[PDB]
Amino acid sequence: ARLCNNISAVTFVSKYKAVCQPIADQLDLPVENLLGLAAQESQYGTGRIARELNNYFSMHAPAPLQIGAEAPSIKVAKFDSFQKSAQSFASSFGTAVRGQRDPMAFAQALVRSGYNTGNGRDGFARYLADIIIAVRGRMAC
Amino acid sequence: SLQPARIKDSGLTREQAEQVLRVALKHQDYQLQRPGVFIDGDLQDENGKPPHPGYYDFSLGYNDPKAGATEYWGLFSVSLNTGDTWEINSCKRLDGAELRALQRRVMARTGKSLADEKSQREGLGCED
Repeated sequence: ARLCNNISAVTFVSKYKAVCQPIADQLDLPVENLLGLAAQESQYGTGRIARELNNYFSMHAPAPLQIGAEAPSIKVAKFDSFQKSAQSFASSFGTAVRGQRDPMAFAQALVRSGYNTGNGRDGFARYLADIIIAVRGRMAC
Repeated sequence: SLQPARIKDSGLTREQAEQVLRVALKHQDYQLQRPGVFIDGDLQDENGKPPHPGYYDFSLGYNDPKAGATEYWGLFSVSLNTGDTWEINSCKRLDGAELRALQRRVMARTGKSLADEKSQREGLGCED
């Protein structure tokens, strides 16, 4: 119930849940793990890097499949679409996170891979894991 | 800024809401003055409006060159009418004496209450 009242968040999850599925499948991940990561990086699709650059994983440039780069010291990649940004994430970090289905294990693998250095109340992993669980619920809305 | 006189009865501007958030984050530490850290208030829906009616949203993030992507530490909503501040992923209402003092000042200017924005607050998806 409560989850479904955040219209911005539900809109994002409804928009991209299906396109995330085959990428998650290829990485042996629950779709909510991948979609949850996008929700974290893009503020449920409301951040500028996502809106303007289609970079829903806030990938630093250079990244595979990028069509350009822009500073937001560090440049961020531009992509053709959400899907391409997800494929870029998979290209660079997929092998490192594959099969890490438990949300905490997933977040921990993200840190090990160097996606984020990851080092409020909760630490990096618990915070992301909570977003993944929220996304799972919002998929029902 | 946040002098009572500069707060319009129609509510905080985006800039003022960010200053409220910055006061809120001082109480939680969070490290706002370290290289690579930023607060971003350019969060918009498809029409250019704030994503959560009644609030301005802000992200708190960090770019490290040894990382491969931005790292985000919070997504916050600040009420234009009361300065009520929530982290809307963890669903925590931020607190602290300095923040509460600011909120009472904001409310004395707008004449609005937390109860007045109950519906909008429900729109954060953090309380029944």
